[PDB]
Amino acid sequence: TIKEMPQPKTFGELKNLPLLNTDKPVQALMKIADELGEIFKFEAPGRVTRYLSSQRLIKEACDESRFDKNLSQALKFVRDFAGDGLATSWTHEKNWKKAHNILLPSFSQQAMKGYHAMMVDIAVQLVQKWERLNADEHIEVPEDMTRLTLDTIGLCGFNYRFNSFYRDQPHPFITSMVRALDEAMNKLQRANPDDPAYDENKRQFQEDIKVMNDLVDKIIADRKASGEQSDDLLTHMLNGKDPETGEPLDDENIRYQIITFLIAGHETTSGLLSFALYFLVKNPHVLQKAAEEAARVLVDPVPSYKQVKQLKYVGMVLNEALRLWPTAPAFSLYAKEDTVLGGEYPLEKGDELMVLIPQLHRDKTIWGDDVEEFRPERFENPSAIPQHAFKPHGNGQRACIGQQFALHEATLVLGMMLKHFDFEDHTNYELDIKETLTLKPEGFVVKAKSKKIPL
Ligand code: HEM
Ligand SMILES: CCCCCCCN1CCC[C@H]1C(=O)N[C@@H](Cc1ccccc1)C(=O)O
Ligand SMILES: C=Cc1ccccc1
Repeated sequence: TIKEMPQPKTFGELKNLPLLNTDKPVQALMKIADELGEIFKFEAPGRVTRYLSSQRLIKEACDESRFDKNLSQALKFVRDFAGDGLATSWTHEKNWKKAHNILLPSFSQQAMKGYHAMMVDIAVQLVQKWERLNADEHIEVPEDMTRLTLDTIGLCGFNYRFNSFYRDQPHPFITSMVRALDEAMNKLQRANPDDPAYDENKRQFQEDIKVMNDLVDKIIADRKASGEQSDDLLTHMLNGKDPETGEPLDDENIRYQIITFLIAGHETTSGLLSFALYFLVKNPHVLQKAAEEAARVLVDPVPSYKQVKQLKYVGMVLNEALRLWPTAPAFSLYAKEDTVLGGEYPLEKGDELMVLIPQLHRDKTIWGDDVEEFRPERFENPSAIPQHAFKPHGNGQRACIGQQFALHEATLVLGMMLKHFDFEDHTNYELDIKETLTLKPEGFVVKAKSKKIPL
């Protein structure tokens, strides 16, 4: 029952590459998936991949005995500054399992209890900023969520204060990082990357990489000269030993991990919080239910770890926002051996796949006809959700190591936001999703009305 899969329109020797010549390539691929279905072929000079959109096929792709994590072109470009850190290493590179073993304890339950107080420090700065706005001033939502999540990973992970709420402009790190991600995304469609027309892009790219590395230098220097006894993510990077190889990380890999966690440890969580607030102001009945939980649970001026664990509806709100707009919107796989996908599509060893997460999460055979509605109650019973229907944090041993960190931070912050303020979609904002490999609303603004509850 071998089928021929469809393929979108081609451009001669450039094949499908010009389809990525847009500022919103993930959304363009979603529209292709709408037209072509659960699987389509995508070619560029020297490369072939297959985009999967249905739970029927993705549940097979998630079989770790058949498929391993592949570096997409995007991740290969990110590797120019993230090296063999956790997110851009191959599973078979020594430093992947070594760093995985060393850093997994930094995301245990006991570790999260240790980060909690510093998460509250940054969250309180967010609430105070909003309490201090004048009448009819508004909130720039993705901007302030990025201030929050960057400061949180800096303080919790490295005992470094980016002090983002003391800046009306982004931190230099953010400006360079966004420019590196922009360059990586735009480079995806470049047929002749070594054409001298891109000499300035290459120079600017190196300049943005040096800005990020300079900050890494300061974080490392401050810790090794510090007189304070820290037990955080950087402590494990500098001192943990891998049980398997017995070795600690070396200096080069440590630098790559710091870059990796500063980027991956804040950018997608700021997108999640932005999308969650968007869906809440567009669905006031859901906001009210979440606000009722926040008022009932957060009975102290400062939230505790145990109280955040009881914000169960807030957690469902966050999962439903990750269903509709997963902020790391794709991951890539390669076949470990010859195999047949769905009884219909034969693959050879080494053949690549792309998992298109926002389209997976719109599979009507899984979620029903109301798939575009925001309904957190979908997540009331994980046993009622078929396997591999919901993949916002990737798959298997290569799934997101920071998932618990992100969800604890986002649940804490969204809970405090709903405890302390009413929110108004005063512009009737039309959703506009900016792409930087990752996904985030652009131009989303709201007004907050203080409930005048002291901190
Ligand atoms: C809602 C927020 C987040 C989302 C949606 C998210 C999503 C993902 C996804 C989909 C992957 C797999 C990528 C692939 O297969 O190519 C991943 C990997 C990873 N993420 Fe996240 N992430 C989030 C927050 C974080 C945070 C806060 C950190 C750090 C504290 C983090 C650290 C990592 C690391 C290091 C990896 C690579 C793991 C490995 O392969 O060993 N993420 N994330
Ligand atoms: C870092 C957070 C998530 C990163 C995932 C990046 C996910 N891409 C972000 C933009 C589009 C999307 C994607 O489909 N990319 C492919 C593009 C590609 C396919 C075939 C040939 C050439 C290039 C890739 O990078 O290989
Ligand atoms: C998981 C890897 C990653 C890469 C770039 C931005 C955010 C996350």
